[PDB]
Amino acid sequence: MQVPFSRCCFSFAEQEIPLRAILCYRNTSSICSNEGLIFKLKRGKEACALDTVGWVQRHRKMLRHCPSKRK
Amino acid sequence: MQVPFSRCCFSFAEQEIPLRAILCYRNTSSICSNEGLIFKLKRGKEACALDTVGWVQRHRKMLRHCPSKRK
Repeated sequence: MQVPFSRCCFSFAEQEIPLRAILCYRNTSSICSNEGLIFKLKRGKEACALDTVGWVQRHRKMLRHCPSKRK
Repeated sequence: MQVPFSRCCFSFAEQEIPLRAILCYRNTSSICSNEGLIFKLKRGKEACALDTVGWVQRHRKMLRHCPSKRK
């Protein structure tokens, strides 16, 4: 019965986000990939970041993938 | 510091979803609107549905907007 929505990043973070501010990262859905990465921030906040930009790549290596559930 | 990801529906529910199966709805992000509606189902499941289709409109009227948080 599920037709999940896609997670897309059409606008990206200009300023560097401190690594300590991020919990984990999610990839954008493949249909709208656009080289974006989602960083999950504290208290449920979020930031799209473009994965071709230097700092985003280095931050990605120092984080784990955001967990999901099935309940 | 936030650059939220967009919620987009590029694929939609063909078959009618029972109203009792849905918790609430959310709108797709305006940048990728495409006349889609998101229905939140049980155990965190989800369904994109096209708002020009009859049943989706009638289901929408009998539901409330999905709540969000800020913590």
